Amino acid sequence: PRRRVIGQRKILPDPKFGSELLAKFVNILMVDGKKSTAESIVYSALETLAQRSGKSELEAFEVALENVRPTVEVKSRRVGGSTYQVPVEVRPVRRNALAMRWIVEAARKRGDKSMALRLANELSDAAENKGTAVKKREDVHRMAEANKAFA
Amino acid sequence: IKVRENEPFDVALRRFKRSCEKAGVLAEVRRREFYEKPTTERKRAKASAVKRHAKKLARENARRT
Amino acid sequence: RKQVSDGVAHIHASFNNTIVTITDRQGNALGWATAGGSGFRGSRKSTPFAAQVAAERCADAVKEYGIKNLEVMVKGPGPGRESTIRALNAAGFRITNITDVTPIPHNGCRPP
Amino acid sequence: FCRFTAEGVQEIDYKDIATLKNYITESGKIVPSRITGTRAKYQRQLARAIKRARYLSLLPYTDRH
RNA sequence: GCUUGAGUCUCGUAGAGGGGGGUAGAAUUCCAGGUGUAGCGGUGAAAUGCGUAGAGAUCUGGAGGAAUACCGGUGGCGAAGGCGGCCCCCUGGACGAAGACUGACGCUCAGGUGCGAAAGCGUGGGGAGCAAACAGGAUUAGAUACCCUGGUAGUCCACGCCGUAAACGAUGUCGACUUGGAGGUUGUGCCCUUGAGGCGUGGCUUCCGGAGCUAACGCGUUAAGUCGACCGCCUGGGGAGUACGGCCGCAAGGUUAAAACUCAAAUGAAUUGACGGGGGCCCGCACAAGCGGUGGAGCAUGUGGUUUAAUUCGAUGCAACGCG
Repeated sequence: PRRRVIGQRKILPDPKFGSELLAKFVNILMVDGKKSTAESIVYSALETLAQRSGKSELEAFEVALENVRPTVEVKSRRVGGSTYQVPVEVRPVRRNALAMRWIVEAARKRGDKSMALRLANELSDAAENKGTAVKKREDVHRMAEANKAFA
Repeated sequence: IKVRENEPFDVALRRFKRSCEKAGVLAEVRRREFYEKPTTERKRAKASAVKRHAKKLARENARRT
Repeated sequence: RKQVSDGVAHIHASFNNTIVTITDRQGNALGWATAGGSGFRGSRKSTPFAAQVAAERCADAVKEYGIKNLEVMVKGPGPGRESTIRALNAAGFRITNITDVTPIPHNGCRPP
Repeated sequence: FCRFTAEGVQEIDYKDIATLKNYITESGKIVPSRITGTRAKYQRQLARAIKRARYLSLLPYTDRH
């Protein structure tokens, strides 16, 4: 807020093998608060991803996120006059959460059969970085590299 | 105005310009001679300077610090 | 194209425009480009990035002449005069010296 | 405070350009009296000697020629 | 007759003091020449205007023109207005040390005389950049204004006219006395220059404050304190610093200067609320990021308005509209 310097809260780890980042991926999937359905969809999508790729559940999801991981992002910081976008490096806690948000936002569209199949197909397309969330990343990168001279 | 800043430089470092010429005599003559107001702003600037000097001469107080 | 060895990059920075124009030692120009031909129609003309892209589009279309190093001759007031010369560094040129070749009036009157 | 003209008998002349060069900068401009002493009588005589040496091309007006 | 008033001479000091004659440095403009390209110009944004004839711009050469960024300082000079490279000539005024001379020649001034910011007027010239008036383009319900692009008088030299300014430290000129501090500037005496210092005496000037004064703010040893000499102005506001008359001026106009009529107010610095498209600091999902809605469709409810003989009454900008 304005003065409050409170930090992030400590969420519960996932009831599968211990990884808090995929628990945050469970947390940002969640329509209508339905956490149990979100955990079932994440679990089934990680099994159908580890089956089609041959990797584990913690390392196929590891290299699915660095292809949707943005480098810098733009935000409006005007200083006395004209309003221009400012490219800046994002903090990693915001970075990986926004990348998972991009994965889920790409998973909301492109409806093949069901939500677990959509999430597995989005992670499979982010494996060889030709899907939709990597296009969101390349669009955020196109917002930079030409408006980069303002610093 | 003139500097060489020899070959292992990779940067301008032209601090001699802004000390003398670059702004203080440049963005004052593009408009508004004013015909009097240089004398008025010189009066106001030296008044502010002598009041700041008289305040710094009397700045020694308690001040709770 | 004459295969000239060096040149002199005269830069005119103003509140109007920021040109970069490269002549030889004897003072006939070898190719140049404007900050207005480089895009930015209208309000973004008086930005230093317009001077940067003017120096960028001056850096090319002169490779037939083959200029290695250059002298920098700034001229005029304005928001430029300091940001475009770094565009003369990243584009593959060697700066010799930065000078100015203009006097003030030798008895002249300036309005508002 | 360390002026060479305050105890400086045989007042500052235009011919001796070795000591007269120390009161101009690199761009030929006159060094102010707010930096190097040079009380106002000897400062005005110094400015006269500077510009009468600039007239005789003993010291440059500037490096813009 | 005398000298402490005033004045003159001797030795010097500082100054943008004035007048005349010349020489020179941080860049928009015009012309010519080489170059080479797609737009230039401003604003919150936009256009007029300039441009493929090749613009704004690139270097060189030339042309003229009224003027001094740095030094530069509530720093200095001049009675005031005002005056700011430098060189040459003329010339005034101010101040300091030891003296020498006249002996009240001294202060103020109605009338009168001279100087007098800028704007303007007349003649002979210059005209580069701006710039009233004027044109075009933007904003607005309207804009003949604030904004922009051009542009004439003028801003400018020689000689006159006009004599007006918020010509204001709003404080008339001269003399005397009156605690003080911090300074700036300019001389001089003395001390060991024994080391960029120390102790005093004169002029001008800035700020703060003692007594005192003032309606207050504030002035405060250059007083608005206490006095003495003289000149000018006022008896409420509007009318009105207007009209008539006299004088000056080529004109614009200026000086002097009423009356009739209306009102019981006008005004004066200062304090407290309000406000500033005034700042500094702080706060609230107030703004930034994000989520879900309204306004696009249909149903429940209320209001405005219409009709009726009634469509009971109140609330009716946030602070009324699923309210009573």
